[PDB]
Amino acid sequence: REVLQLQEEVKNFITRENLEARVEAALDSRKNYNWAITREGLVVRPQR
Amino acid sequence: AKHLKFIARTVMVQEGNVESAYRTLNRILTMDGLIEDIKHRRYYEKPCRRRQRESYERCRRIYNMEMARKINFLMRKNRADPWQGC
Amino acid sequence: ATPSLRGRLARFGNPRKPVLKPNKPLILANRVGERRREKGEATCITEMSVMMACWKQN
Amino acid sequence: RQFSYLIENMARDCGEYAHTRYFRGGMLTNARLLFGPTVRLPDLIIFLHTLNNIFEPHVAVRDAAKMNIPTVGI
Amino acid sequence: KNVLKIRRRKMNHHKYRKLVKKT
Amino acid sequence: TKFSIYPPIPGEESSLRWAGKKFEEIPIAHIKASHNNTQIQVVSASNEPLAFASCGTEGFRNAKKGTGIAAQTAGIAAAARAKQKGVIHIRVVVKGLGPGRLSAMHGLIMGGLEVISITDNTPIPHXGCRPRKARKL
Amino acid sequence: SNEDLPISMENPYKEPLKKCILCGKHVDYKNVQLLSQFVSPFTGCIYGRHITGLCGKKQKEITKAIKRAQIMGFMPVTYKDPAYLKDPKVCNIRYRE
Amino acid sequence: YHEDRIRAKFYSVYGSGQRAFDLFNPNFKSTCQRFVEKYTELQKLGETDEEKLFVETGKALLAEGVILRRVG
Amino acid sequence: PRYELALILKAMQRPETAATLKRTIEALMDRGAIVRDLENLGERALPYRISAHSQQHNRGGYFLVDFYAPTAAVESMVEHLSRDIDVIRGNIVKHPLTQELKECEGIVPVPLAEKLYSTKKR
RNA sequence: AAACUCCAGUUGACACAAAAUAGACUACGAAAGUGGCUUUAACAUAUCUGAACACACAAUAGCUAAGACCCAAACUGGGAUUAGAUACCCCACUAUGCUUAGCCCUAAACCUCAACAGUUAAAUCAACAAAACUGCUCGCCAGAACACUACGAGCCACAGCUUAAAACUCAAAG
Ligand code: FES
Repeated sequence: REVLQLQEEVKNFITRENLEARVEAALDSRKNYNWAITREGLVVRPQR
Repeated sequence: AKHLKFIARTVMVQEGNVESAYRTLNRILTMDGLIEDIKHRRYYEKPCRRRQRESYERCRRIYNMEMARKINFLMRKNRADPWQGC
Repeated sequence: ATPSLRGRLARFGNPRKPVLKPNKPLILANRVGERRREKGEATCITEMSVMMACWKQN
Repeated sequence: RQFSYLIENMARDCGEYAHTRYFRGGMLTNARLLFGPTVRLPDLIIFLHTLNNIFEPHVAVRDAAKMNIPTVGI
Repeated sequence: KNVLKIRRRKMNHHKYRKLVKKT
Repeated sequence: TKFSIYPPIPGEESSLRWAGKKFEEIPIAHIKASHNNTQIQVVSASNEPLAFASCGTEGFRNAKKGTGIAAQTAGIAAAARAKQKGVIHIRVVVKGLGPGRLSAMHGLIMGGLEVISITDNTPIPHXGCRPRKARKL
Repeated sequence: SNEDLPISMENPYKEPLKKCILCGKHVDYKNVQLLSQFVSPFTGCIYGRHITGLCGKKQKEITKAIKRAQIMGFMPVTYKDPAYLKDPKVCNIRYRE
Repeated sequence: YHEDRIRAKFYSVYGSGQRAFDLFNPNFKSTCQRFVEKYTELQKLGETDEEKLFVETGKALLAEGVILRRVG
Repeated sequence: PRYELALILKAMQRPETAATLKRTIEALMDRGAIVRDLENLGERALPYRISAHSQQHNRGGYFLVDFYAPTAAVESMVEHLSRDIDVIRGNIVKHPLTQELKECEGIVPVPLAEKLYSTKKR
């Protein structure tokens, strides 16, 4: 199952073909790793 | 410092109450350990001395927290004696 | 809570080095410390300086 | 101390004796000096509570054994 | 424990080191 | 509104003006409270010296400098010179745990200045240079 | 023998074991918001577990992540980022009382 | 006692009802043991499933007229 | 194995960031790396002033490069980023998603330690 | 006091030094030791014990070169104190602490409590300390002081280390 899962992911890896394309696409996104937590243990993610 | 100024260890003065602000500042510095650290950093405390002091303070916290817990546990029994006379 | 006392002192069962080295047995006493009197400090030094400054001017 | 009155009353009613108070040292092992040379000591001691007020055995439990007085105890 | 037995070796050693230095 | 003890964030918009000036623009009073001395320097928000006074400049010498009364007069002397240059509201930045840490602040307000904020800047190495050896007292 | 004797069971009234707030949640050095929750607003000092209320595992993880995030240019060191002074308070520490 | 498992479950689902325990009466029965008895009696029939049995018991005690709160 | 490049760039304009990002991604590939993804964490103000390559930086663009490379490629890529004057700071770490978090059972409060001293009357 | 006054105070730029908080945690290592971040490599033995005729290690301090220089600092010089002060206090500055490459092989290297396998039953149990013990093995001890000494021997150690006595003396030492 791992190799199966791995085989699917490789289709989206950055190769030299999809390099500039992926660099332009990446310059438009903004992934956030910030989330807060509460005293009851509930993840509070900033809305936008 | 490379950091921004007037952010760390900064307290705002309310209604010109300087005494109360400096007091809250002192508390923050003390509650975080800064005051005691600055005082111990005046002279070099050798590693043998540092370990003797940390052990002493940690033996002290245990005893102090265990006595405080026994005082708080027995505080209920300080009430008036119910069988006064016998 | 209270800090743990498990495997902190040098005992036969304890394999590791002692963490704590108490001078006196960690055993509660039946008394508590006497209230220590607060050390005194000079007082009215501000009002004194105000008065002493006017003397110098006048 | 919650039952000192009850136990003192009960002892009077059955014509017997009660010591529900602070037990002075030597009441049993030093009775001929604390009471008089011809005093008669109890032949039986009934403990309704066997611990003193610091949660330790009443001294009389040991002193009864030293004086060879049987004891009943809760 | 006192250090009365250390102090004997302490002086012995001190005198010996001074003696070696002199000679 | 709840009075906030946290200083105004520079970038963020704020309504707190003390003499029409934003928090960023208020001059700063730097206090160096040493074990044997106290030094006060008032600077503009752009780091322009305005007034300076220390316990030594007020005539105190040797151990008399290491007092609260000597630190207070320096606060009064610095306040007198700072008010001549147009200073009213000051931010205070204290450095050290000397005897004249609070007395100097007293001298400043006793001299007519108004403290809007207190900041501590005592240097704490994280770990740095090894301090001198202990005294055998 | 008799059927009314105590059955050798395990305690059915046993309460679920207390887990810390961060139990099962990946602590990441990039998540400065979470990390900032556990440091002093005034000195940026990391709080001990008696304040954070964390377990041994997650106190270490938070500690290690803060030290990494700070030196990699993600988290300030001498204070708590002024942007996070409004996050849910989760630490058992009071400066005014 | 085996009844303790049922008592625990009832306390977890419903908790101590408004009914105030009267420990002075030697024959006092609480709503918990009332619940338990029903549960135990229905087990005598031959039901070996807790899920189905619990749903029945909870409603069989409501047929007798009980005050229960399942969410808290 | 799997790594992550925490890449702080020099808060440039799109042509220059795209140029810089492309350099970095190729230099990884040039050393035997299989680049998995590129993430943009956005241009923030730096937590503190970073001095790099004779410049004082206050802002910078934050990026992440998820990639696989041979263990020997780490030292070579680390040194490469040292000489890029558009990188404010670059650190390579083991990917945080590679590690699997063990299931935790719960805080167990510590009972007071016992039998530390003999039960003799002192 | 001497000292500094090319000095102090804000601000900016700037380590080959040392590693607040976390740590009220008690983990790693054979011990020594190890608490800033990252990465690579990596933490012996599927019975146990076991080398003072062996090997590999071993804090601090030292030694041999070659570098580094913020601070701390034996020595030394001033200031002070004192009857004296070759100290304690102040200032200054060096070897030294750091790196590299070799040595040296010592500590209250002590948690003065050996490894392995077990037992809380008995009679626990001189005192104190960190409760009393069993099996098994190795290593050590046999009044004090002479003596961390002398001789001999080995050692990159030449004021060194490791092994290590005797004579005279005592009726105690502990
Ligand atoms: S209780 Fe599970 S991670 Fe702390």
